[PDB]
Amino acid sequence: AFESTRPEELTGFVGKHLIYTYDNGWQYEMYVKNERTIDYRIHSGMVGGRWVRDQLVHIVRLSDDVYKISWDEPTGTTVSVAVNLAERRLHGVIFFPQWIAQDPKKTVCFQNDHLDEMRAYRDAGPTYPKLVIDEFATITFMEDCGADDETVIACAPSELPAGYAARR
Amino acid sequence: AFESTRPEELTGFVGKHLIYTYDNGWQYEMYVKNERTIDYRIHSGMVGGRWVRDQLVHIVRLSDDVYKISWDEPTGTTVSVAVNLAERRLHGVIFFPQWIAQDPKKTVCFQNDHLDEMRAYRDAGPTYPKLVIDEFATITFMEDCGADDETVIACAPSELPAGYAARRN
Repeated sequence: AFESTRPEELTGFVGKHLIYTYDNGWQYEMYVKNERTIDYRIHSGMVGGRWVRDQLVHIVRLSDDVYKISWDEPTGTTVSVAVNLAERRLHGVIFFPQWIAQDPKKTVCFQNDHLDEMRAYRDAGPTYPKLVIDEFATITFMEDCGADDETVIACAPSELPAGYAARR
Repeated sequence: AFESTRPEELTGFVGKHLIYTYDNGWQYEMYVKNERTIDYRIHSGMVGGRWVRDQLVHIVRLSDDVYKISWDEPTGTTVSVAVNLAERRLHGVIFFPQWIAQDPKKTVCFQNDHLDEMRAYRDAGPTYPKLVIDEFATITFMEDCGADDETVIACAPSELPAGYAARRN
């Protein structure tokens, strides 16, 4: 299932830590913690406040500058993000189950402490139709944190020093 | 909902007609019929024989050479493909509902005439866990057909001329 994960091709991407704003104004943050894991933190928008550690992902190199990260969430949401490092442009597609569209705050938590809850909501549904969000984003801040730094994304967006998400 | 669709960014991509084989051996064919539509045709693998016309998609430029196409299916499957035109490689992530993993032939049809059926199977489930296929592919044949050519994908894969899907460039 992770056959396509090729660490040797990902050395320019693993370790990246990006803050970005989608064209709809939602502000997101992702840390590429290793070849198969991300942490992420949502700052604003429909699910602002939600954050997630140790999400297993599929990370591939598309070109020298472009990388893709795709994953399935315990809520039922599926995601594929691409990043163009050179252009500092991200694109995401997010397929939300209908239950999230109807009541998105249900997912606004530190997910890792609410896994059973998320699975229950997922299982109760409804699932369909999906709310599909497909948007470009500007990468406003990007840094290289190296792999397996557990401090990059370790608290809620409300617990960060002033101006954190507004940098660059 | 199609705000990300930017025709000026897609002029090198619209009209492309690709035949490709995933690293697991499954052979797929896609036609980028316009800025928001594909037709596709599966030749082999878990759902070989399936074909689809007029699938609404989100097509975006990632670079000069790399484009992305993403979409939701009436089966519950969600898809995102990226094509690297220069390297003649494709990458797909496909998130199949569990019901498809268990009985994939249920989806082998001209889907456009079986929308209610696909949605029924989708609604009955199971949905979870998803069977996630994340795989590279080699693009074996690529040509420019221009937009809105209704003849490119207009029959089942069984009805094509003998070596059609094996042609290369």
